[PDB]
Amino acid sequence: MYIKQVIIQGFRSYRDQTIVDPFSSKHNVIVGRNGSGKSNFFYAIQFVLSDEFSHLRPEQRLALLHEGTGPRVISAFVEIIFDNSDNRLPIDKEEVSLRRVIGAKKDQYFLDKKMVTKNDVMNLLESAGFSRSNPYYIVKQGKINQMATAPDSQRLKLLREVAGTRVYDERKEESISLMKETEGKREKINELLKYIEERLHTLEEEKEELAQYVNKKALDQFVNFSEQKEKLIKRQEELDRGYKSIMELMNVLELRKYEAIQLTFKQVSKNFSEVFQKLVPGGKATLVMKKFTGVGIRVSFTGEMREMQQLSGGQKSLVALALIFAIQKCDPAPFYLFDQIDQALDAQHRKAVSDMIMELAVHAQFITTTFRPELLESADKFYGVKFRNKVSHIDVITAEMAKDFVEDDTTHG
Amino acid sequence: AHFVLSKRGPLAKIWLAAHWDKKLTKAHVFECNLESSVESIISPKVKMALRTSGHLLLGVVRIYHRKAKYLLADCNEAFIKIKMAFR
Repeated sequence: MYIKQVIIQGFRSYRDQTIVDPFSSKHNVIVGRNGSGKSNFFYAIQFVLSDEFSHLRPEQRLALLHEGTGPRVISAFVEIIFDNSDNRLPIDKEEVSLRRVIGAKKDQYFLDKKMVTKNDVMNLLESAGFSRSNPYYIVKQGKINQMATAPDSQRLKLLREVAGTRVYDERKEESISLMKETEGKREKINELLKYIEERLHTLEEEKEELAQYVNKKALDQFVNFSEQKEKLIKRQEELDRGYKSIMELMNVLELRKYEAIQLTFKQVSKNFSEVFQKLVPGGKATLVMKKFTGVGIRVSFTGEMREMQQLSGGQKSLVALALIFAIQKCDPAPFYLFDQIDQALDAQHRKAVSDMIMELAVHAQFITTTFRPELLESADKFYGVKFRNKVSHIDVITAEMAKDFVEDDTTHG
Repeated sequence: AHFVLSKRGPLAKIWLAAHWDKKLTKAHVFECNLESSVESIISPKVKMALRTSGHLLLGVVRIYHRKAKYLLADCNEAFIKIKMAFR
């Protein structure tokens, strides 16, 4: 499962029908002048796939329409076409298309041209592994800083939720509510089997009263009704077995609640050390559990580790990013969107992040932007955004155009 | 630890019940064996994350609720059929 193609129309700067050339299953990198509409390109994808765009007030919906110049736009859509070869989307198609259309008072999703609800789209992506509990299928500078400058309690809340504490408690509560509702259906079921048994007793003894010598149909089908009743019983017994299996399951899940969470934390921390040592060769990083109350970071770019508070600029950014990478490697995803995650990094550290994407892109798709040429080295296919008449366009370029453009562009930092 | 198997395996229909039960059919619900489903959750090949077990729990309970729904419907229809055959 990866993003095979994107089509945008009327969305922010993308006034005209922009049929983006189909992405490589590996690393796609987008370059272009500052303010030419690159971040708009990621917003268009997040508009379809990201849950933070799922609820849009009518004023928010309208602010996504193109208001660039002439005939002010009244409708927009974005379409993701997924490759579904590994059948990760529960849809028996090789290609799945997901379009969201907005207008003055329209906000409609379409799955292979058929209308579906927002919950459908959420459940569709949840069952493909895209957890609303994981905020890092898209990474921007906003997220890296939010991580780097977060209270240790916030780090804890985030890792708890990714481990699944909120999901679990929510599914546990909905399950209970379902069990008790089912518990009423089981009683009504046993009532009806008692009533049926009643009539089988009435029937049998009218049947006997006539043999010494009520429609004949009931008497004709007496053995049929008795056979049917046992088929119902066997299914009723299947429910009783299932009730017992559920009780065990609920009990066992509750009893492994913490060692589950503790195993997700031990994994993220183990990954945080591995990710960082690979980005800063000859460095040491690790998570720390506090007063639980919080989760902190300790790191040494050198044997004496300092904290996140007293850390440099483009080092706090690199460490935070290294943590995000660790959580990602711990709850992986088929494709990733990086909007200028190399922005605050030294040339050396951008080169290391580039080297990491090189290997990751062997097993997941990446769609990234940058204004610095390190990440261009790890790329497989190149796109340039051009902006003229307040209208964004996007076109495939060669690697040399991408490297040349990035080198002597002056528009960024 | 989180997305085990890409599904179409043993817990496949459970995972589907947990997310998009719209696409879960009466044939699925009937042929789902709740006790071997629970068995492969309480002791899987790889330990699975609290998030994954939480979904699957709802998967199992949702299929179980649909079995009851059908059994109830069928019992009401069998009881009506007998009352009708009397007349």
